[PDB]
Amino acid sequence: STGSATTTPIDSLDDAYITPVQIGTPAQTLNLDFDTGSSDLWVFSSETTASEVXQTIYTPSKSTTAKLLSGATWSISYGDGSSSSGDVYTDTVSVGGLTVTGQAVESAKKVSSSFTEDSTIDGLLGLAFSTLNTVSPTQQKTFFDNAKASLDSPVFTADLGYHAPGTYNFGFIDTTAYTGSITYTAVSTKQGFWEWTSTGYAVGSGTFKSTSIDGIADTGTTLLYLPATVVSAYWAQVSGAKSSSSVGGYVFPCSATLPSFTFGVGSARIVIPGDYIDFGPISTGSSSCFGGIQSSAGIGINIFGDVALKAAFVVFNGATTPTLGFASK
Amino acid sequence: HPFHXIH
Repeated sequence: STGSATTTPIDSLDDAYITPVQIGTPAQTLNLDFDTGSSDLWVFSSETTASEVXQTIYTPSKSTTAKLLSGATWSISYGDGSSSSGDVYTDTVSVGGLTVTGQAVESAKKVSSSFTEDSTIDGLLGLAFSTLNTVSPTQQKTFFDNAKASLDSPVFTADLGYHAPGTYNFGFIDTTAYTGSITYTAVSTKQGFWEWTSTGYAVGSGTFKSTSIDGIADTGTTLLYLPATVVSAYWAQVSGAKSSSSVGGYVFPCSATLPSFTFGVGSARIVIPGDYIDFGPISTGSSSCFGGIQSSAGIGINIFGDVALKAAFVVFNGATTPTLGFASK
Repeated sequence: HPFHXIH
């Protein structure tokens, strides 16, 4: 079996991408944020505190299949400070035709203020390694851990687009979606993340510097968070650039042609086009823009978010000994 | 309007 779905930016800043999922019998279609930096399938539901609800809600009582994982509960916190918890049901879930039975669907009783204000995101689909699932007392396999045994190939692919639709493939590798070949690189699961190590970086037409950079592929993260020295090296080529404490990071004139960024993958090189990095005006009408690359020093973990991921065709190979593929497009 | 997903 295989599944294919379209993935859409929730705005003109690619702040995030939503992907329709069909939960329960009959189908209840929800827009979910596929988040590889985590491992939980949770959704706004009839159980969610009303006043916290502004989103398409999941009603398990309208599902014939939906069961109640008795005595089970989940709570989770994210980098941005957001959070949510509630209880768990087992129900049928289908993503781009791919149908999985008995997939644990976490029902939100409560959701932090951030989500509630997020109208376009009905919930998230965790695609990290199961060990990071928050359900208690027994953890629940992700959508991907559950589909593996029925997939043609234990791989899923994220082909995110720059200010345009992209795609999530499950079980197969579309050789038409990318160019050249795919270079695979080790993945450490010690943290339960898709954690690999980049062989280095370059700024524009400058020299590639071999320097180890341990980070994670997190589609559920908007920007590119790298060590400080690296980041600064980049903006140092950008004249109007400067670090802004009030805005919270590196800004630069919206009229500056930004240099491309290159991160090594094995002996391979993925080039992030300058344009991608020019994230967007700090506010509508401003002539000051916000950079897509920022220091990871605050998060305490290097993260290749959508600014990097969307510049390549990525392969999350869920075989016994996982690997992360990377190819240009 | 950056997004930042477990801790």
